[PDB]
Amino acid sequence: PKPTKGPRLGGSSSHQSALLANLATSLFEHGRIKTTEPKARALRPYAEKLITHAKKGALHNRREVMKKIRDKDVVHTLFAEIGPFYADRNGGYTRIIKVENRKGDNAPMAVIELVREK
Amino acid sequence: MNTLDFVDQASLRDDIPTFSPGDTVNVHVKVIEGSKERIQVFKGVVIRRQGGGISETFTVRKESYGVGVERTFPVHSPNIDHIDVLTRGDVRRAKLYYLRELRGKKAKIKEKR
Amino acid sequence: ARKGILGTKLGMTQVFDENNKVVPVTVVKAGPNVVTRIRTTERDGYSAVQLAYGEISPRKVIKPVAGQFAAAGVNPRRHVAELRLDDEAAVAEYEVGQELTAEIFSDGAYVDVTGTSKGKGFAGTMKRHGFRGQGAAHGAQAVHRRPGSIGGCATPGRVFKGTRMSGRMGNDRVTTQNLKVHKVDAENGVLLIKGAIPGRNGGLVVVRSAIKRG
Amino acid sequence: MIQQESRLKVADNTGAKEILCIRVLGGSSRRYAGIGDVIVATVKDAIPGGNVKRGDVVKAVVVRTVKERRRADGSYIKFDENAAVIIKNDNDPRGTRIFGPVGRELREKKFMKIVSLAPEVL
Amino acid sequence: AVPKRRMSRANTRSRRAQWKAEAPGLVTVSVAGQQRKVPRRLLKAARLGLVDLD
RNA sequence: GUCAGGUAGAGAAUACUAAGGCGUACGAGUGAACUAUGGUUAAGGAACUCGGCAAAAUGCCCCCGUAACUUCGGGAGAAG
RNA sequence: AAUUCCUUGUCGGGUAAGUUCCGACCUGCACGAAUGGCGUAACGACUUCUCAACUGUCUCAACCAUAGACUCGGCGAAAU
RNA sequence: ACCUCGAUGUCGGCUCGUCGCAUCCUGGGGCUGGAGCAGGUCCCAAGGGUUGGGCUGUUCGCCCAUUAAAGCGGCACGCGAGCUGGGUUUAGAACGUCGUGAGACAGUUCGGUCUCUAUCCGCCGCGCGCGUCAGAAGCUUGAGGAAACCUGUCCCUAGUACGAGAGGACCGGGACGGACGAACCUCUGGUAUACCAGUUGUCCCACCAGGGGCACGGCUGGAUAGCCACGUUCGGACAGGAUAACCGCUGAAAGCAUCUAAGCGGGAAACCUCUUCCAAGACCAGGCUUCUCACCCUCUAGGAGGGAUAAGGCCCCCCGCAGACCACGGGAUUGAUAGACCAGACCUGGAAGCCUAGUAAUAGGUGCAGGGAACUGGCACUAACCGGCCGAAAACUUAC
Ligand SMILES: CC[C@H]1OC(=O)[C@H](C)[C@@H](O[C@H]2C[C@@](C)(OC)[C@@H](O)[C@H](C)O2)[C@H](C)[C@@H](O[C@@H]2O[C@H](C)C[C@H](N(C)C)[C@H]2O)[C@](C)(O)C[C@@H](C)C(=O)[C@H](C)[C@@H](O)[C@]1(C)O
Repeated sequence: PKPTKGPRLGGSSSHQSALLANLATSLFEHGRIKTTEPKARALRPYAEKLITHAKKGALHNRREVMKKIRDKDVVHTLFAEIGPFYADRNGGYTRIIKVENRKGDNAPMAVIELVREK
Repeated sequence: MNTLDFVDQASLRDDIPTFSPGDTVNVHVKVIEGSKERIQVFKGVVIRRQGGGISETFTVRKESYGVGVERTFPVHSPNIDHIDVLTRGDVRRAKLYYLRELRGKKAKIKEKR
Repeated sequence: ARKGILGTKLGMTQVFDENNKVVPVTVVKAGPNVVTRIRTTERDGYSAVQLAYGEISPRKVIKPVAGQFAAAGVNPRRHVAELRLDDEAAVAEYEVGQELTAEIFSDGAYVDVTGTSKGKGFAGTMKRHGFRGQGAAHGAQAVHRRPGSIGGCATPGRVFKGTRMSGRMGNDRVTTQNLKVHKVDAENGVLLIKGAIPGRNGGLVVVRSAIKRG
Repeated sequence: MIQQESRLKVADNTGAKEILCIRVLGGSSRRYAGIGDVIVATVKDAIPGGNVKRGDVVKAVVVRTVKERRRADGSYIKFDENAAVIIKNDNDPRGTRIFGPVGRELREKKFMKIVSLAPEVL
Repeated sequence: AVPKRRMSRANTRSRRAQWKAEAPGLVTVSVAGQQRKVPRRLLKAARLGLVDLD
């Protein structure tokens, strides 16, 4: 997607890559994940790109997803449930819902879910 | 698509072969030295092709009298009358800057066919 | 006495002249401007023509502006800006509801293009005023981009106004003068103005006739 | 884009092999010398026997530049080396043979003798 | 540098008054048949049940 | 002070890893200047500066090949 | 004689301008060491200089990241 | 020897300035000791500019190459809570000279810690609050400010007054510049920490294939956007007014009268307009439009105190090339604001799988392939919400 304009989200570019990969894995696993709003914002394009690869169900797209997800179970979940589920939906596979901030740092929080209305 | 494509298409010209970096090509550049318009032929390897539409330029490099000369042209330049692709090149990248540090026979380029 | 037109900096590109010389031209959408109001010395104390530019939705436009445009007799437009003129015959030329097209300019006409420069944010003294940076090595302690000295000593005892310090730069009105209009695309309501004009692509600009090279 | 202390090869048969730019002529604080720009240099290397000796302060005109030079038609000329031709106050080359190509900037600047002697003026 | 004089009460308080909190803008949300006040930012989360209203 | 897995490696260097142990105790964000630590840099190439300070550079193995001078050991991994 | 205060001027070498320094001519009862002065290979994070290479040291600065700075939440000083 | 010894940090360089004129261009007078000319000496009128190196502790200087020129000074010999630390002046050491010695030396040398989070004023930028006589809203409008102001060659005039030559103009008219500044990113070039590719070591994804983590983004080759300069374009102006020196008046208070007297009229870069920018907090606050043209309650029914508000605006929300934290665009979808998706552009450079050829490394076809970002269009698929806060007149005096 468009790169992070400001300082990378994990304190480094490598940590941002790993953090987005883990957040995408968790989202594709549990449907919805609660995380700091900036992480949700950065993940939504990342996760939707992965879901697009899943929709383009092919071995090449499987490899393109596995070069970021690294979790075979979640990759299968993508290509067997989330690609078929979003076959008819053109974009906007994720939903960010702003929730209350944390008590320890007042960090803005958001729940990012997979869209299911169809 | 680009917002200024409706402006660029007017200046975009035909008669531009499908040359690619690594292709040996001779460009016929009009030179108007001394009120006389003549054609000077720059024959060399296309080592680069950057840009899009009207603003696209291609760089041609040739060794001449012991001095390597790169000469860049706009692809759709009206000062170029004809670009003739002599032989295609089987290079493995878009830009051939490495040809600057190479000289002699080591500056060979594989030809597709 | 001095033509002018509100437009939008569509972008920048290059064309070629009759001599095959490359002309870097900013492409500006000198779109239709509707004369909304005429400023007169009798009513306003100066001679100026108010132009309106750009399509806006009436829902977006507010009631004060909507009423001003109604009184003018024309549909509300996004931007409104005044063109100052020297004499009263200049405004006698204009009339409310008038259609101002890019053809008011001709190929080869020199124009002054006014626009709001790009926002450079809070800039340091090196970027903002061209301050010679201090040394990168040879002992320099954490002053590689700092201003240096600011004043004198006890005798001024203070820093003079206008001292070039670091602060927010850009986003200011800039009038680039004597820019040649390479071509006037009447079909697209566009001007190819040789060179650069201030501001980002899509920003409001005012292309007036060159005040110097009239 | 040649400046002070830049070393240029002599594209001329004057015996001088290399020169060090002392000054770029053209105006006070004139910073760079492109093709067709004149510089007073000093010969740092030279053929042991020849008209020009090592450590000679000479005038030369840059005939080839590594930095690509833009041209009116939007084209650019770039060379593999910075080369100057040693000239005299008549703006004519001190030597008789010019080696390697040269730019049309010499023709524009009226270095016509250099342009004529050059094997290829690009 | 170091403060040269003790700051007067007037100046200290004039500039200390700027350290103030901004009250959140609360909008009404109906959840479990009850009308609670939540920020419009959390309006959607409260409707979806993602806000802990205690 | 003791033990000293693997793969590269001469190696107990170094990189990555096994076992094992940790994420170490303010966080979240945010492309301001500026500072610090890293990175890259056209064309020049010490013109900087008290001073090549800093950086940059050379860097390993094998074949060759190695100067002035020398206390005959060296210099020497000369240099190339 | 090997003796460099040498200010030695003169001349050159080295730079376009070349310091350190290197040479001959130099310098008269000299001048300073019959043992305290000269040499001396090797060595040196010693002082000084010239080269090749290299480079953001500089022409002349630009951009990227990170830690600060900045914003929010918690805790919460200091010199004066 | 008047402040400072319960501390006012030195020389030089750097950085950043600011001011004076005691002039290194622009205007004149004299010399024309130029009879003349190119030139130059001298004396009267700050806007800009006034280079880079070597040797110098080097405050000074000299030298090299330029320049239109390489000005002189003040500002704590401006500037160390801005930098350096070469000089200088601690503590180590050597040499020279003095001293019996400890030691001394405006003697020669090497080495030798530059602290501080800015409270006030000041300055550079940003906001918040009030004003600005109703509550808003666009468009402004210059009182006052700031910025800028530099100057070269070459050509024509013209080989043109001297009229011996050598040499060689003023004044005007063109071309191309150097330095500086501004904007901008089409080109060129730099960068590129979610782009593409190659590749080393290692460990993983069971394995092969294909990938991933780490090693500076591991390294390397490219690299759109943005930001940039080394790039592109533009600017200094053209005119007007008032001003030293040069004059005009009929000629006097004064006689053939007289530059001129007292009076009155005309001729630089400096000054004021002109150009660019800020600007009504310009306390002396413009032509328009919007609601209204008071909705209700309470003490007084004076003067007030609160709600609701019409108008518009915040705050939230989606955002930006706008940003330290502000304001600008979109949005309560009556929507393309961002993301996604679909294309295009562009960058990489020929994906994976399969097949073929090679005992293999690998190569070829599938196939301008694959991957991907900033740009451009579409596309409401996701989020811009079934929402909260602010936000209207006391009137009186004076002509028609
Ligand atoms: C890092 C930490 C220390 O920083 C320094 O050492 C700096 C670098 C010294 O400068 C260093 C370097 C240098 C050159 O600095 C001026 C030098 O002169 C002094 C002697 O030592 C300072 C500032 C000295 O002052 C200067 O002393 C001079 C005698 C006069 C001067 N002023 C009154 C005129 C005065 O400010 C001085 C004596 O240390 C100040 C006293 C209060 C201290 O001892 C304090 C505790 C310091 O130790 C310190 C600040 O913590």
